[PDB]
Amino acid sequence: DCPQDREELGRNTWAFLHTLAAYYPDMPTPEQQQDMAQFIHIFSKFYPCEECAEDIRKRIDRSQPDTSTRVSFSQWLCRLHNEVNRKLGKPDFDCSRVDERWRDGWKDGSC
Amino acid sequence: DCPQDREELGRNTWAFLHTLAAYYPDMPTPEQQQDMAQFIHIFSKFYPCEECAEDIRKRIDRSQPDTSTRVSFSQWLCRLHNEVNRKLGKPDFDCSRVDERWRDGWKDGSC
Ligand SMILES: Cc1cc2nc3c(=O)[nH]c(=O)nc-3n(C[C@H](O)[C@H](O)[C@H](O)COP(=O)(O)OP(=O)(O)OC[C@H]3O[C@@H](n4cnc5c(N)ncnc54)[C@H](O)[C@@H]3O)c2cc1C
Ligand SMILES: Cc1cc2nc3c(=O)[nH]c(=O)nc-3n(C[C@H](O)[C@H](O)[C@H](O)COP(=O)(O)OP(=O)(O)OC[C@H]3O[C@@H](n4cnc5c(N)ncnc54)[C@H](O)[C@@H]3O)c2cc1C
Ligand SMILES: [Cl-]
Ligand SMILES: [Cl-]
Ligand SMILES: [Cl-]
Ligand SMILES: [Cl-]
Ligand SMILES: [Cl-]
Ligand SMILES: [Cl-]
Ligand SMILES: [Cl-]
Repeated sequence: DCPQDREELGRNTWAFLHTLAAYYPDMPTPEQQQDMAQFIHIFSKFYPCEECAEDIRKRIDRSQPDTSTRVSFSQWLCRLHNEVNRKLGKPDFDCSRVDERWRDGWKDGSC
Repeated sequence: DCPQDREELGRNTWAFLHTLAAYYPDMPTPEQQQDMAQFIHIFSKFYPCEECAEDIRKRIDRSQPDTSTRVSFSQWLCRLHNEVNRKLGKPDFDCSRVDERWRDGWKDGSC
């Protein structure tokens, strides 16, 4: 029950974000497409990451969040997460398995 | 390595939000204040737990977040979380310990 260090807050935040995207509507209205985009932009301005190698502010303004659909948003967030993985020497996550991981459970039934 | 259940998603999101508030500026600009207000508003529309989001939307529309300062916002978020605690039968968190819990660590160097 101590303050989150970078690693712990990261783990909290990916879990929240990927779950957010997993339950985002398959067919979002324009207003929802715009709320989610805006949400991700505001997130980029406030996420605590002092002296982080990933400049997420700049990253979110260059490769803008694609909030057209659940799968678009899901895949965009997965690519973002993989950019952070690369800088940190963590292996690439296979983005095609994003639903198994965060919504449905691995096909092997272990969830 | 499996999808978040309601309890897991919850633990991660609070950690993320209290930490977000803990690193919010002491004297934020009018634009930061408005951004954070909007962030929370959109959050309440999209939080993946359906029952949970309808619940917090109605609590947030009742008392909008005070994003005036790190203190106001952190405390506001503490009070919001204590409402969910009460509904769920969990103990009250002493909001005077919030800075210690999510920012500075316990005054006794326990962290
Ligand atoms: C926006 C953001 C920026 C960050 N920037 C930095 C930084 O610059 N420097 C730094 O040191 N730390 C940064 N962090 C924290 C860091 O990314 C990790 O969270 C932390 O290092 C813990 O790593 P981990 O090995 O526990 O797994 P995490 O990266 O936290 O991943 C947790 C789980 O998500 C799943 N996962 C992994 N990759 C993907 C993917 N591509 N798509 C979907 N699911 C995936 C895996 O199952 C993994 O176990 C950042 C975190 C966030 C949210
Ligand atoms: C916005 C939101 C709405 C939710 N709505 C529901 C719902 O309607 N129904 C439901 O069943 N679950 C809901 N949840 C999930 C639920 O609140 C808990 O997260 C979950 O039950 C796990 O609780 P926990 O005992 O592990 O501790 P959590 O409540 O998840 O808290 C995690 C840690 O935060 C610290 N903490 C506790 N209270 C405070 C506080 N008030 N201020 C600062 N720090 C604190 C404590 O150290 C605690 O160990 C919601 C979660 C969120 C984020
Ligand atoms: Cl509009
Ligand atoms: Cl809107
Ligand atoms: Cl922005
Ligand atoms: Cl901006
Ligand atoms: Cl910006
Ligand atoms: Cl911008
Ligand atoms: Cl977890």
